[PDB]
Amino acid sequence: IRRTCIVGLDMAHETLEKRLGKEVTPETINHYLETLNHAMPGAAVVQEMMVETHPALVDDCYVKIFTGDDELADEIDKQYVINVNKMFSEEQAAQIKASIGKTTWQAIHIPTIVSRTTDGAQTSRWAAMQIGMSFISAYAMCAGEAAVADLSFAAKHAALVSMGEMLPARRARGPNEPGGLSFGHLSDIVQTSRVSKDPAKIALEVVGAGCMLYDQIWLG
Amino acid sequence: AAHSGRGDAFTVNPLLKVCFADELMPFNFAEPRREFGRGAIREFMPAGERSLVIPA
Amino acid sequence: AADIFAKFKKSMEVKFTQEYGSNKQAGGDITGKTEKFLRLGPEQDARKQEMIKAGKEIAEKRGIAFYNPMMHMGAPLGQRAITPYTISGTDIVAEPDDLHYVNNAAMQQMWDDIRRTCIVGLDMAHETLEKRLGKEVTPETINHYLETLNHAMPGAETHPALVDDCYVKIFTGDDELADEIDKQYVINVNKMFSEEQAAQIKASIGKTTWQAIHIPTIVSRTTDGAQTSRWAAMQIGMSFISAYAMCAGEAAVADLSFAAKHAALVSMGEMLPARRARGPNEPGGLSFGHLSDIVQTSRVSKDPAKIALEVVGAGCMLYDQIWLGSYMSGGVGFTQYATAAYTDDILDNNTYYDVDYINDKYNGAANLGTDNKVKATLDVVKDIATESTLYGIETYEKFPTALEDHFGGSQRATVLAAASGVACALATGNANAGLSGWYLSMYVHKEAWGRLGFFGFDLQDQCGATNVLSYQGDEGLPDELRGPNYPNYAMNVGHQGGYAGIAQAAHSGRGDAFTVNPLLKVCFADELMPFNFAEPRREFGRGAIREFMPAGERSLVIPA
Amino acid sequence: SDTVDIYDDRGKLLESNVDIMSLAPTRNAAIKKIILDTKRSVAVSLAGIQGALASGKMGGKGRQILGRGLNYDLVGNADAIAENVKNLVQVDEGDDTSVKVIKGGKSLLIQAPSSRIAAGADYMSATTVGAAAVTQTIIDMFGTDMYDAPIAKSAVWGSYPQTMDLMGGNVQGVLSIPQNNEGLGFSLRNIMANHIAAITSRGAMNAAALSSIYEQSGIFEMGGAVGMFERHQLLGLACQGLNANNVVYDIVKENGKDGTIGTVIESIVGRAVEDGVISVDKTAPSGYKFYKANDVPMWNAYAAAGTLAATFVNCGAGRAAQNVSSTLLYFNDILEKETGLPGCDYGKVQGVAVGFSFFSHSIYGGGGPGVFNGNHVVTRHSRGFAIPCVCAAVALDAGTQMFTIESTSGLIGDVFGSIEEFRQPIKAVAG
Amino acid sequence: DTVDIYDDRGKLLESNVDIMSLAPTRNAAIKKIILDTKRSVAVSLAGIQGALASGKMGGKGRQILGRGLNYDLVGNADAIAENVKNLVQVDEGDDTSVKVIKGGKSLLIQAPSSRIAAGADYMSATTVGAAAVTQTIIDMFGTDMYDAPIAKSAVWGSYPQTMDLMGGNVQGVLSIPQNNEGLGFSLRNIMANHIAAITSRGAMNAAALSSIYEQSGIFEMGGAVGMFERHQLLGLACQGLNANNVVYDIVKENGKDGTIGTVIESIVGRAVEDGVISVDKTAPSGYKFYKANDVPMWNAYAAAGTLAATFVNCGAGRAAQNVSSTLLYFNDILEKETGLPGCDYGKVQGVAVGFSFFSHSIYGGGGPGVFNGNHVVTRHSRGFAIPCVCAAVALDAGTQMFTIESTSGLIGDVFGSIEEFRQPIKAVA
Amino acid sequence: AYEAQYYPGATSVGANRRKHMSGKLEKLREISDEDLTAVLGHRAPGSDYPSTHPPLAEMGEPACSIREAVAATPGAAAGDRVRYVQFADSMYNAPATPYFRSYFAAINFRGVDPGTLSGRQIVEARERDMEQCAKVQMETEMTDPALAGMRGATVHGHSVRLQEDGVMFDMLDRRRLEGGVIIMDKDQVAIPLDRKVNLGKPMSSEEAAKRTTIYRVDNVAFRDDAEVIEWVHRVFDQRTSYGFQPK
Ligand code: F43
Ligand SMILES: C[C@@H](OP(=O)(O)O)[C@H](NC(=O)CCCCCCS)C(=O)O
Ligand SMILES: O=S(=O)(O)CCS
Repeated sequence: IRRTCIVGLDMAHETLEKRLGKEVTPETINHYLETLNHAMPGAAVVQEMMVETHPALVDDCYVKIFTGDDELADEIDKQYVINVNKMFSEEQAAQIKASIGKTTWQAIHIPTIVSRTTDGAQTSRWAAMQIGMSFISAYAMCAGEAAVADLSFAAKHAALVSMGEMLPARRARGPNEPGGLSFGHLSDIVQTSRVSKDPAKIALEVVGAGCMLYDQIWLG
Repeated sequence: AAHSGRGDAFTVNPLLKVCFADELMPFNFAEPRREFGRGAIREFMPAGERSLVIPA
Repeated sequence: AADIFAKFKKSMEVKFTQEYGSNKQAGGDITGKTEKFLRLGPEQDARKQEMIKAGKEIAEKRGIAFYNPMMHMGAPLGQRAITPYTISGTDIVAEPDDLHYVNNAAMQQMWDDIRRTCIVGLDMAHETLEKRLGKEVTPETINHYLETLNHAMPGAETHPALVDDCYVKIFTGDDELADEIDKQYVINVNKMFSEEQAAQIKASIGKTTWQAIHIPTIVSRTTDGAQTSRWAAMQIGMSFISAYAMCAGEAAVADLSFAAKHAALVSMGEMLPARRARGPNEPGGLSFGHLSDIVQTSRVSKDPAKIALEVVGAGCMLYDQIWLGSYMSGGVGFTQYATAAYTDDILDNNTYYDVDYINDKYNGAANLGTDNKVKATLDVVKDIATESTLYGIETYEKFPTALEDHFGGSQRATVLAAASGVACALATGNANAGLSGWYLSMYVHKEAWGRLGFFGFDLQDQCGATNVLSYQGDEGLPDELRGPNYPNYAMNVGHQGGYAGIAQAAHSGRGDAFTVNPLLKVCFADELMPFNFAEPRREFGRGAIREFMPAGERSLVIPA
Repeated sequence: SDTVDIYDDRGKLLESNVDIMSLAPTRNAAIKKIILDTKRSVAVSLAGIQGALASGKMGGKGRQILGRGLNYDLVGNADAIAENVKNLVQVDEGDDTSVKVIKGGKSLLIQAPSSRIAAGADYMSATTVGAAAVTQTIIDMFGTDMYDAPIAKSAVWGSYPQTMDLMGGNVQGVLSIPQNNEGLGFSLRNIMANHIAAITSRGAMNAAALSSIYEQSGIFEMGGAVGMFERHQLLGLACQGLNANNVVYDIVKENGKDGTIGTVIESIVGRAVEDGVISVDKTAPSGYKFYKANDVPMWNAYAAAGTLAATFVNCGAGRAAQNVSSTLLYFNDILEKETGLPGCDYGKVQGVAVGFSFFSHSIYGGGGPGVFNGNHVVTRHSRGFAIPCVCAAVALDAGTQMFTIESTSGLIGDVFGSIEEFRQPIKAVAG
Repeated sequence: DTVDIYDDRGKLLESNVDIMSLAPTRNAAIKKIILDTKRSVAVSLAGIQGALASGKMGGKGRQILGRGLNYDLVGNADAIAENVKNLVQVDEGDDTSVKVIKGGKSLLIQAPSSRIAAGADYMSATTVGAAAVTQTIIDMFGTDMYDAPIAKSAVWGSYPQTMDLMGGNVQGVLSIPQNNEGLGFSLRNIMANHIAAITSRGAMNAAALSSIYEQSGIFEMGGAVGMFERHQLLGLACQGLNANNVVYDIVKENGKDGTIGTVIESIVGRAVEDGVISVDKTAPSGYKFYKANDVPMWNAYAAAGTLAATFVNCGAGRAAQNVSSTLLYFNDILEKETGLPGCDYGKVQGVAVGFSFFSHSIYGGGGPGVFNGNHVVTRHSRGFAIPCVCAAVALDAGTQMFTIESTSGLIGDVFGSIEEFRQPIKAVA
Repeated sequence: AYEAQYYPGATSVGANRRKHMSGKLEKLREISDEDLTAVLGHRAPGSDYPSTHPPLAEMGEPACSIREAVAATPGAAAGDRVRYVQFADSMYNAPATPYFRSYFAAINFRGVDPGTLSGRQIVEARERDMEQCAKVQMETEMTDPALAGMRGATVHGHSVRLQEDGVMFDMLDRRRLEGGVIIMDKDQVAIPLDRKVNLGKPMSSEEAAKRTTIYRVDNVAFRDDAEVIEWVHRVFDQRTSYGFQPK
């Protein structure tokens, strides 16, 4: 829950198509997603003579895209796509596609070790840096230019969905902690409503996970 | 439960609902309580282990 | 110094003129200005070969693209040779990859030790017990209560073997009180320090008694740094209730619950503003003085330059590789903005030369003492800093390998400015004098080479000179107090590591026992920690060799 | 138009038929003056500044800068320091600025002008301007070389801007930094019960009145009183805090010598029935008489008045300040048992009472009632109907608490008790 | 210290106005602007109705399925305005004004100044406006007892679960006080696009209003005590308020074919002529080091030159991007060519360095329009570098991605209807 | 008017720095406009400039006094994209340095966005304006093909020891020696060109040192230049003092 973040791809795509005049086709998205899945676990894609996080210690990191566009999900490499129609029942899938629209989103999960050595504020920063670097590598744009900043600002704020929000000053803790994770987000994280139809079992599973996550961890 | 009895796909955020519909997670979010049970019997393998860098 | 200059030269020899792995760099002239680039690719490192193999294997195992050096634009990493790094002041040779904090266990353990540690004042709790509870506290009672605290704090439902790194100790400025207490729970200021250092520590803490509390490392990893204070408070309350035969439930005992839990609790760090919102015990709130005190190099060495340099090394690592490299930024990392100030002895060579220069011009002003120190003026700062910077520039321009080593301008600027500021604070005994020397070094660097550093390395260095001596509200604090949350320093790398070493030098050159906080110097003056704060730079090297065993590992509760 | 008349601390009439609309924070001139004085007033510890300069014990708990001690006779020159600081903090020669040397020069009292408040979004202008003025005066008057300027600055601005607030600084107001509020509008709360007890010289009714003034001002700031909720809060404040109609003094007088919480409940329910606030909606076969509220806001006002009266009785009877965490809880709970209606604030007062109880009667005692304020996670729940009771309790203590009100709030008592609107909140509010 | 204030057309507004009379704590018009920024709030009736109908409320991506309320808020926006004014107003006939902006889609709620004088800060405006709108919705649209939460969160977002009204539809010019980077920073926490939109993209109006906010927030933070009061007032008068028409004279004279270098020559020529600096020493190579006779005056000249150069560069290029490089390099080459520190003594130059880095790299920030006075990148210059950013954004031509509309459509639409903001220099003068 | 002086320093490095800041540079080669466009790589050679927005005349402008007073650049009236030209300069006596490339671009061209780093120096503007600036930087002595070059990414090599050939290191190998002349065959981001661009004969090492703007103990010691050191000291003293007190 802590290391996971969602960043939209449509605002960055508008930035690329306006500022740079690029064309964002499915093949370029395939190349960019492969680049990003290389760069997200902590590897370099642009410049030279630098370290990189060991692939054995950050193997639990990857990025996938789920989109309310049926076609755009269709001609994208099906290793980086969360298929709504396959995963959800057609009624739930229809509801989800109606809710999100024909927009693409990335499901970023930074390494477990980086989140343990850091806090929950780690996730959006790491994800935005690697998303910007992957854009730079894959779309043949300059290392430093205003378009890169816009992508960073989009990923970091404009199109970021945090698991939790930041808490007030009195609670001496920060973003993406259990205290910012509202009850709706905890309900949506638990995937019993997608898997089963027993309306009571879903609620009981959410209760069982929420009791742990809140009482044991957040309140100690 | 407010929405599960209605058969709704998501409670308040569809992006989180679809984001965690991935099977690569070391944690099974379909059966959270069953995951706790597995963890309690020393049969859950978490990520983030540093055994590669740590001395033996 | 000639000896340090010699070790600098030897480091360049072992780095460029000697072959590492399979880069075929054997032979060469470290004073030569030409080389041929073989373009062997990332497969020249061997360790990088390990990373490539592991990434590919994980790519087949899991089912999605993981790590392909071919997705580096152009050609893969390593079109020029992969030469190693040598930890300053030691001979352990480290690959660049092993110095990334994710790949260095000791590097992680340092932050996991500063994060999980707290110090709770204890006079008020005993005073409340004596006055408003009648249960007179006697050193036997303190012995029993500390025994109760020492294993309850680990949790007693915490696993007996999973929390072995969870203990509590006490240190007191009352000399006669610490004599009776069971020495297994006491940090003795009189025998961990020298006579004058311990005298200053006792004079500054008074007749007070304190606890050094260390919660389990796994607990600190799972939660954030703000769980440390609450875990300590709860265990303290439990120990007070269970060791002094006091009922839990009456109203009067709640006053003691407050007094022992959090009335005299001193946190490592503090709160941060919104953009970087974080709570206590995170690197953004850790002062420069607090980091100077967590490093026990002052306690165990008389050399001021070595003390300042060791503080610089640890500082860069904590504030660049962990704080700015991961929390604020993330990504690949900032390991090479940081290895500049604790690898290859360029900083040590410059700083020892500056020590020689100051002792020659100001009658050994850079030697230990408090009366020989020259008063801090603009003339002294200008003199020392400029000469330092000019010498460092002459060394980069005279040894092309030293220039290639710190290939990015930010590393070179940080090394020069750190040397100049440390020299100025040593000569003058004023931390802000070291700061102003740092900024003058940055200006000389910029005007001499026509390039300073990355796009925004000059932010706090353009803002640097003018804010050193201001007494306006958000501008100006003695360096010892400053930290990553300082308005100028909040968001840039290559500085905060050297800033801590600047403040340490202002007090290291005087033979001071502590920089800003005596409770930290004594709290971490305990050789039981899994990390050795007496010499941190040697610790990072130990981690890079896979010979550091940290705490917080879950191997006992995990399938094998 | 709901109209009451206010009875002063000794039970005398103050003025007849005050419209409760003219009694809200946004309309009463005395309340507005109290808020402004809380916002602008700040106290400087000259003795503390001098000790920090001499010893280097500055910047927070445990800090000490060695080898950089400056020895300035700050306390000896306190009149000159105060004059210069008044010169620096002013906006015009003759505004409402005032700098007074309190208790022999050991500390300063600087109140920034109203212009500094009106031209800034919040209350920290007074703190920052006073601190900067003092630091400037020290630098100018004691000849600090520019390389000692940081030390002279951080003897005042302790460890700021590294820390969000002046951690270890010797300039402090009554309100915390705007970052450290519990929520939107909570800032004007956060004045602990010890300060209110000190300001009113431990006059329990006066302390309750002033505490309710702050709490209802915070409520109005939060947007919790708009229209019918404005009527709700005004009725509650007037009945409970301000002793409207003498309904709380009479209840205390009637349970003067021999009266427990139950007797207070009987008296308050009798008055509610007599005044027609509630009636007998039903009658169960056992003879129980379920009551229905003819005026729900007025019944809540009566419940709050009864809660304050019960705290008065059960904390003056024992002369302990630890009886609120049980008085507020059990009075309202037994009231709902007795009448069939909901307690004060519809259970929120009872919940916050449980908060006081577990946070002050436990091993998680965070301190006695003297530390309670409306700007806390544990005590922020009730809409201003509980904290007045805590302040009254601490004003009614006999010395059974570890912290004497003097020891923690002497300077605040000197600074504010000298102001008429703070020693006699009810008379000023009555206007 | 007496200046003249010239409006953005280069006309003479007021002659000989004393500098101290122009301070935030003394000037009536600046105080009124501060009060209006504190009390005025904007409500998106269209957004409220959309959240009610679709259940899309509470932040980014959030949507409650099955609880949609179908209210025609936009159709009955006038009655909503009347009832919200009835609720918000403390007394009848006071300064409480509510207007329907842009055909019912949005409201302008300006709570009475009594609610400001009777509270610690400005958040009373936001909370009272949200409460009034929620109450009017529940009142006139007959919301069930169990549908109250939905109507509440269609206005309040996720508060109190979140610190601010995330996903709400009521917002003000200033963010919540919990977001400050320090004491007194609240008035500084206004993003550049807000000032660009409020003045309807007028460069020397966006600059003037941004500098007014910056200097108000710096006076509040104890930045002008003693000689620093004059130091900051000179900067404000010269840069923000067009003192003696220096900025506009330079703009005209270096407009057709000017650069950064020509503006530097203009500033140094005016300084040398007015006597603000004179040749102190001449080196053997002929370079003349200059010495600042009037140090605060030289800082004011550097700030005026910085703003003028930003005008010239970002108007020749018509991109708000160039503002960071203009702020850096004007001061940097000024130091190189005169031998004196730049504006605010390297502080403006360093703020330009950081702001150019963060708008040109992967580490955050964004376009020039997302930077404010409270930003950790740009909170360093004492009021002399953010005005240039706001002016540059107002002087862009469709180059930015996060445009003024995208981030501040509601703010622009609502607050562009106050004359004291569209004409900040006229108001101050 | 006020005659600019641009810099202190009596050495040859000071003279070169004043040259670059004032742009009084000498022609050293010719680069064909098609070659310039090809090497930049922002549009097909000899093709119409793309537009990120409509022209200024086509969509009108708001009522700014600055807009009506400042003349929009020719590349802004056409709404061109804001493209870049980036250069990497060698520390081993290259004829230009980042901050002085930036001073060139800032003093000599309208509406540019010069950014300076240690290892690369980027200039951003509308396409036509950037074309002009790149033309000047390429055809003058400011740029040495051996010791400089366009690099839009992987700019590593500014501080690395030169090659025996005499040219800076390039990871992507955009250009190199071919028959005595540095031939460039990739755009500035390593997208190959269909053509070979001949940038001429690289300068001799003695020539580059005689016309470099970087102080070096080998060629022109910064330590021996008292005037630039004095400039640094004066500016720093004023900064520190007036940070203490503006008087
Ligand atoms: C894309 C940027 C712009 C940006 O915002 N960040 C970049 C890239 C980023 C990535 C590179 C990883 C990757 O390839 O994905 C990371 C590691 C940040 C991260 N995501 O973890 C980084 N830089 Ni950068 N970056 C560095 C530096 C530098 C120096 C390099 C100069 C030289 O000649 O090579 C220059 C700027 C300057 O001129 O100083 C630089 C620029 C740049 N830096 C240019 C890439 C330049 C290029 O195309 O060659 N970095 C350094 O100065 C050395 C250390 C190195 C940092 C890695 C480490 O220390 O751990 C790295 C720090
Ligand atoms: C500026 C700010 O970025 P945003 O305003 O969040 O886009 C901030 N970055 C950090 O302070 C800088 C991290 C990167 C440092 C790179 C070397 S300077 C942060 O993460 O909140
Ligand atoms: O290229 S930038 O200088 O902006 C960042 C390097 S870490």
